Amino acid sequence: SGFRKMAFPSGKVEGCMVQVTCGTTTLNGLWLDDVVYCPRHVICTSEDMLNPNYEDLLIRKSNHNFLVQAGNVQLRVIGHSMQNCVLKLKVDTANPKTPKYKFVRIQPGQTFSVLACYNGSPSGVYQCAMRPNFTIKGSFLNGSCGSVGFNIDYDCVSFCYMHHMELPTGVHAGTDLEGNFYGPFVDRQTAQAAGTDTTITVNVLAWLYAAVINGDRWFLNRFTTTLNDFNLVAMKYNYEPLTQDHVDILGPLSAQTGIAVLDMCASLKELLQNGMNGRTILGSALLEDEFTPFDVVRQCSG
Amino acid sequence: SGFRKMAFPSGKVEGCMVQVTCGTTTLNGLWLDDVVYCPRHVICTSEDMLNPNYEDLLIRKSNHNFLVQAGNVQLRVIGHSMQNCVLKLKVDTANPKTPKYKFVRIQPGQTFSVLACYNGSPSGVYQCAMRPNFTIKGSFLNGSCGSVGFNIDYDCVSFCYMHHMELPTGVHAGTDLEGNFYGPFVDRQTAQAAGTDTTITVNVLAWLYAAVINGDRWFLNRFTTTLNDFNLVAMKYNYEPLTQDHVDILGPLSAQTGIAVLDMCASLKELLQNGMNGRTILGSALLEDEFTPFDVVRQCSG
Ligand SMILES: *S[C@@H]1O[C@@H](CO)[C@H](O)[C@@H](O)[C@@H]1O
Ligand SMILES: *S[C@@H]1O[C@@H](CO)[C@H](O)[C@@H](O)[C@@H]1O
Ligand SMILES: [Cl-]
Repeated sequence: SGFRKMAFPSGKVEGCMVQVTCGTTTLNGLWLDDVVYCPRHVICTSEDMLNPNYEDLLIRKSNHNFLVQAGNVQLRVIGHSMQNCVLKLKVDTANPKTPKYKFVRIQPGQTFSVLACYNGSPSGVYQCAMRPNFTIKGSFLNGSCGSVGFNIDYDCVSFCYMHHMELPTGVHAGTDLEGNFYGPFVDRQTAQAAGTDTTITVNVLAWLYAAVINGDRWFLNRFTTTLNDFNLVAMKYNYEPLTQDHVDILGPLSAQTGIAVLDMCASLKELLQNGMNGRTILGSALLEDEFTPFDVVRQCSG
Repeated sequence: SGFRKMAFPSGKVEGCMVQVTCGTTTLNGLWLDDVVYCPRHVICTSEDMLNPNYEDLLIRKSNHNFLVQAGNVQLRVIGHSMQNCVLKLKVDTANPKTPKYKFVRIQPGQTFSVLACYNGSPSGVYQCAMRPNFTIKGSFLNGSCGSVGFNIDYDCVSFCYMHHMELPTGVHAGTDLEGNFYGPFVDRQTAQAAGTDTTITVNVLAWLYAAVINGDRWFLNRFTTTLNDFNLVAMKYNYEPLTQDHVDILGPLSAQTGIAVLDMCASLKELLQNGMNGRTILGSALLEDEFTPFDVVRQCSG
């Protein structure tokens, strides 16, 4: 019993974290096989971040300018390239701790774990979610850049995120491991703003299902609703619109609990219209949206 | 910027998790040097857990009855003993992945990370706190028993918790790595109840300091208070009494923010008497008490 915001074990990723230093800037990199991946703004000074021409700034750099340190050993850069907003440093040694891995571009609403690093050294791990506006609400300080987000299915690590920037609002923006930013953001120190951050409705419903499984049932009402009717309430409260795909994904949870999906939608509707009246669900006074339906099943079964 | 409930990287502990099987029961063990540590109720059936005589049940067991499997390799038990409520299986091979480690008995109010396992396989990591009533609010399902809680300072892993039981109320109780239970609990399937669970006042104050550091300042009032006066409010709301030691520990945070401790106590007093009025602090509608003063400093500095 009990429900916590659990992150995947981070060991397989700890063994891939390195320190990349270009000039005076040191950030974290990801060493997989014979390639180190890092944010390309490692090649930028302070003046550069205003409006950097990354192509021109890379022309002034050679292999020996990129200092890659794994633990206390130094790595020999035999090649370097730029893929979108990520720099790929080819080293002469394959990482002996490379796990089975793939690069994945996740969708808004999906969850993943973050290993937050500083100078190629792990500091902590936490579970977060890609917000619908393609931002992440994490904990990143200077030097964190190059910190990676990942999932693990069996022995396969799916890297999906690399931290790049902290927006002026305090949220965070990054790329997939191919250097493509999530959202409209660019790796420049300019005026960038996220859109409306909506609540991931399907995740809230999964979390309400977890609550029922764990004993918290007070929110369960005597009513039901329709998908169109519920989506009307969702818009007024800036909730993601619920599709039939979303309903289909919660099937396994609806089966385990004996609670229809539209029945749970009617309980959530009441919670948005009336609030919690000071009560708590799973030790939280807000509706939590950073647990996917797959996360609830995986935690309740493990 | 940003504040998350961060757990220590779990890699050093992942390499120590093994699967112990005695009879039909399989739970997790901790392999350090040439000793495997596991809950002693591994030697118990279902009838036994009612009122087990662990000494008599161990007399019926020999070294070859304890099956210890690390990954896909089997370990040779050359000795076995019982220390309080933990079983120490001496194996013939030292764990090559043993980190620098020590056994620590933490105090109520302290935090630690938990690597939740099942059959010696990691499933997830999360950050929790020893409640003042010596329980922990985690996520443990059958087979989780033997899951360990730890801290990491530099390269030193301080193991402080091993999961043993889930109480009828849904909270969890366990031991230090010397087999001594936290709290009055016993490893029997009997009627055991935790006392009043109070809120860790010093941790809430640390969290309010983190909020200020991150921009959330609305709770900051124009008032102050005294230690005796505040403790009066703490008792009415089942908050831990605040000592001068607690005030001294928050010194570094009071220095960084320029907010006196008794000034922050007066803001918390208002929050307990009036509530949040629907507002949120660091994305939470409740007062969070699972961040120690040392945790806030470590996260804001890392
Ligand atoms: S990580 C991903 O899947 C694994 C199997 O789970 C394969 O071994 C890898 O080659 C692949 O990238
Ligand atoms: S883990 C603890 O401290 C370390 C140093 O940080 C020592 O090396 C260990 O022997 C000790 O148990
Ligand atoms: Cl909350």
